[PDB]
Amino acid sequence: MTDFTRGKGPLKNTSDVISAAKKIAEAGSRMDKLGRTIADHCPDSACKQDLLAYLQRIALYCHQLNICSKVKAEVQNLGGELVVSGVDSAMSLIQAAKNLMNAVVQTVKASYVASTKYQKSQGMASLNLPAVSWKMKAPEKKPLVKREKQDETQTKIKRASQKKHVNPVQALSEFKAM
Amino acid sequence: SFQEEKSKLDAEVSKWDDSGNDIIVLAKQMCMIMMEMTDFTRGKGPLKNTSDVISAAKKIAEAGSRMDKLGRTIADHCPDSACKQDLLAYLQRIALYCHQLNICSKVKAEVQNLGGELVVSGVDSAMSLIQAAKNLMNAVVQTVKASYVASTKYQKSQGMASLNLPAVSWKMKAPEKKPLVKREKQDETQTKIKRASQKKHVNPVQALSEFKAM
Amino acid sequence: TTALVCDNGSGLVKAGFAGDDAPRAVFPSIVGRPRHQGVMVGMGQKDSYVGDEAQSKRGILTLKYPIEHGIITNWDDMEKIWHHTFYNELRVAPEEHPTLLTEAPLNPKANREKMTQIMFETFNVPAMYVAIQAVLSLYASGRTTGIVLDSGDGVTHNVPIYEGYALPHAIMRLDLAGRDLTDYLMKILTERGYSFVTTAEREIVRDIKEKLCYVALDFENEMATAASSSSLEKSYELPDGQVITIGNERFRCPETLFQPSFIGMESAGIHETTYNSIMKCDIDIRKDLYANNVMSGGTTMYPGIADRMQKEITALAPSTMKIKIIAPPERKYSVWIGGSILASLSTFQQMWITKQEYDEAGPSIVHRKCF
Amino acid sequence: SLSPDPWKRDAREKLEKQQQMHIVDMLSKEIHELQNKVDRTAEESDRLRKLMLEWQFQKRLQESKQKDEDD
Ligand SMILES: Nc1ncnc2c1ncn2[C@@H]1O[C@H](COP(=O)(O)OP(=O)(O)O)[C@@H](O)[C@H]1O
Ligand SMILES: [Mg+2]
Repeated sequence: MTDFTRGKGPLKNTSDVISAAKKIAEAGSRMDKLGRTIADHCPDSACKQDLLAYLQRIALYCHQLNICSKVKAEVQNLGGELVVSGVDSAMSLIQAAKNLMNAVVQTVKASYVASTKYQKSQGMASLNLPAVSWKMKAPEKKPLVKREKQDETQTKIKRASQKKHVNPVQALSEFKAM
Repeated sequence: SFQEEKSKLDAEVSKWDDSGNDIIVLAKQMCMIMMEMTDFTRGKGPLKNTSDVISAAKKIAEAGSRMDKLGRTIADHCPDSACKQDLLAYLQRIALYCHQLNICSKVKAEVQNLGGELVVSGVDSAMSLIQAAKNLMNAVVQTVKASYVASTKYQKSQGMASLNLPAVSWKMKAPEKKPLVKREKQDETQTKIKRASQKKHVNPVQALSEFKAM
Repeated sequence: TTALVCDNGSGLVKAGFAGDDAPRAVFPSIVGRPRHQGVMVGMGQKDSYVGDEAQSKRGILTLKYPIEHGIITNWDDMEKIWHHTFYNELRVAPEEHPTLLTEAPLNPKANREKMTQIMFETFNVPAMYVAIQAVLSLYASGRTTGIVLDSGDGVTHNVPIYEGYALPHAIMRLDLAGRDLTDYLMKILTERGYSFVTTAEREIVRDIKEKLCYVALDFENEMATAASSSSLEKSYELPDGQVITIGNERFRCPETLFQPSFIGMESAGIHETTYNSIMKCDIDIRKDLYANNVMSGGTTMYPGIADRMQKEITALAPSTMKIKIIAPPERKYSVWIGGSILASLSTFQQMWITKQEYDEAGPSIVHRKCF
Repeated sequence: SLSPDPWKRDAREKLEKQQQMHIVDMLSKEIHELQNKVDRTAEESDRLRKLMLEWQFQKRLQESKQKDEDD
């Protein structure tokens, strides 16, 4: 659905996006169930509190996708596609989708930390903890110096550096099976 | 699973054997008679001439008297509130329309018998009876809805027992969802005089169909 | 079971069940009483008409609005409307349905305290909650960061929100909405010889505005093209068959939103009201607030209002940045849709105002919880 | 699943509408079957009477509803 804006993906029109909205939202409910089981067995600590913070956000984003997609569906039938002929109505659902994914990435890392930290702890038995089925990659080494280029000479106004936002593909690619 | 849901028919079809003991069934019969009289205007119903309209008017007037009696006896036991006043108002309206129907029907019958059929040969004579009938039907629909609301509001009070209250034997379906966005058309270039949209009136067939039985 | 969601505004009343996608009852918020002598026996018993039935009998009634400028002024008529929507519109018993109410920001405290008292004492609901209209518009937009411009029938206000956090010190409320545009149109129409003075005739003028008025991209240039030719003329047919004609008044009426000095108000236009609200926020979040500019309410339904706002903002903001305007097709029901999302939410089921808490705290419980 | 969703309610409404649109066909078939039997029984008159009344009211409602889709 992110690639739908550029029009180079499997989706072709607005109705495809609406169908994709239900699928990602329905998968959100199962993610909430999986995460909450670990939190209940984890003893109260900083990791458990962080884990439950994101599970609050998953419920809000998932519920928004269900109701908002239904509204976009009814508007399509009444006024025709020419009402939604512009792609502007599409980014309403796309914005909530990437908002949900940011919380999903965060709760995966929080769930992993609690599993590894309290792997031996009582109550974690008979559970599919990520600590027994996945491993973390060591983070990449930082550059010792930012190499200068010749493009800064052309620009007469020095601006602040753009903040680097993590890509969910790269955030999940660091997981490796045992 | 198709076989066991035939109880919906049996529950629904069993409401028609009361013989004028329930509000909703009497109102439905009223509605059928009024629909027949209305369709007489186009000459596409059981009524073929004026005398049929006179007989239908007498029948619907008698039904109106029975409905007024039932409304009064259901309104007496309700404690004074905002719902009771509406019920009394529509009961008075029903009484007035029933009396008008009776007297006008008798006068039309006398005129037809005296001056012959050619005096009432034009259909313009029967419009008065049709107008009175539809006014009575609107009043009856309003009083049925008001009676249901009053009965469901005060069904736990004393004296409400031994009454076939419509809130006990009938249930009201929830209203349908409004359209989110107004339908767009090409009327802007088809006509060049914008006009206020005519307000849709409640068809008495629909407002009564939304009652469901258990 | 199902929780009612009632959004009562100055002009219209919206109600329905939480979790749905559209309201189940939309009727005008007027109460009319007869003003003529009754001569036919039995036809004068009814003394008050509420909602749609009052609108069909304008000819023999005096219409009044219980709510003006987002403030309830007639508490006797307001209870009449709330009873109409619970029994004659939704056909539900309030005793087993918690309800959600809405109210504009920067509103007197006594408004919501007395609203809560009626719900618990008169209709006997199990729980309730009062929310902010501008906040609920963000729920329906699928966003958590943006500035909401809500303009209804009585009040226009701006609320900036960043990452789910509100900035109360940057909220601007302006008492100028559709009802003030209707009054200006009646005065303006007298130049052509048309007079509408009756309250029933104000409903006619309101319908004229909704079908013929629009916002001009450039007011000064449009006025030049109005006088030279007659290509902007359109005709409207009155209920009695009379035909009226509108010239430059089509775009003069909605222009007072950007030039409030037409009505005599000293305040600034809605274009630079939003800019002032943005500039009162922190410098770091102004980038995400210039984009994600959400419009809501029926007053923002004029053709070309979104394009006009973008042009005016771009002339004020720095040229390096980008300004976006979000105008959903269903923005007339955005407030209600957000209310349905919030009421049916799983995580929200713990912050209702139960009747037990009202017993030990009274109406003042709403300030500490509802906010 | 986490929260009530409008799609399930929409499916319920569609199923209810289809059930209501098939029960009338069942009623019409029952009327046709009891009408065409030459033999008559005492415990059949009341049933058949209520059946024509219900069918006639349903047909009137359908005819009134159909016109609302036009102008
Ligand atoms: N299509 C339209 N064009 C212009 N003005 C409109 C339009 N629709 C509604 N309005 C005006 O905006 C108001 C919309 O009211 P609404 O936003 O539904 O609730 P509230 O009463 O809370 O404002 C109405 O009073 C009406 O005068
Ligand atoms: Mg509003």
